[PDB]
Amino acid sequence: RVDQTPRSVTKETGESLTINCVLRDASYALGSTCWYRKKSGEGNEESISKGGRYVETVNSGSKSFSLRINDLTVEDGGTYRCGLGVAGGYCDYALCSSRYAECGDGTAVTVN
Amino acid sequence: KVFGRCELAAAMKRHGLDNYRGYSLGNWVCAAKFESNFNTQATNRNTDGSTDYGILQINSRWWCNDGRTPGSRNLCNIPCSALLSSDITASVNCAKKIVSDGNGMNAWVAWRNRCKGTDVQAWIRGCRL
Ligand SMILES: [Cl-]
Repeated sequence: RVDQTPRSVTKETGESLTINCVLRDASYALGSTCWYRKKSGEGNEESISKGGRYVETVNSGSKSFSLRINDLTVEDGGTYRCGLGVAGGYCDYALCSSRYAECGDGTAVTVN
Repeated sequence: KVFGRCELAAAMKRHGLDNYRGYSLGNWVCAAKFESNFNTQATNRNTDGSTDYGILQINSRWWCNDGRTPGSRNLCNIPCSALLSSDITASVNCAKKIVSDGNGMNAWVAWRNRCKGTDVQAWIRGCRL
């Protein structure tokens, strides 16, 4: 199971957001990790490229993976989801409904 | 081919599955029992329009190309037909790729349902290995 927090959050423009995910109830090591965003009013979910303003922290011992998003604006409002990758780092939102990966329950972000 | 249990355990062992990614050989044989009933030709359509192929019921949306599944990614870089051979090599090598990332042997739901948390050594007992 992947526990994703917070479920919902409101931020001011210019703040940063950190989302935390932890893989629990698993006897296997944490593999590759994936992050997805669906912008408010958009309907297409998309993978996030890690790097630059998007900073991932992985801890193998605790099986924790977190994402920091720097310098928020209204354009960042929407829903964010973390999950497990497959095949050595392949990410696709449809993995979240598959038998091959698990995903967090999502973070609904509002930016003032 | 419909394999015998010990026949399959032997083939899986020579193919290097014992303790692969920490999963003892019994896991793999038990997985095949509940996924394909030991039938290399098992071919099961899913409601999303993908298909599961072969002894380990590997799905055409992600892992192989069957020519009929939109959103297909062919992550094992094989035709789905290779997964239906009486030779389990392509299935094993795909399963080894699968299991080395993601959710381990949870990739096989029948493993979760019938194998995880059992005495999997039962599946190789009585076999000359
Ligand atoms: Cl935060």
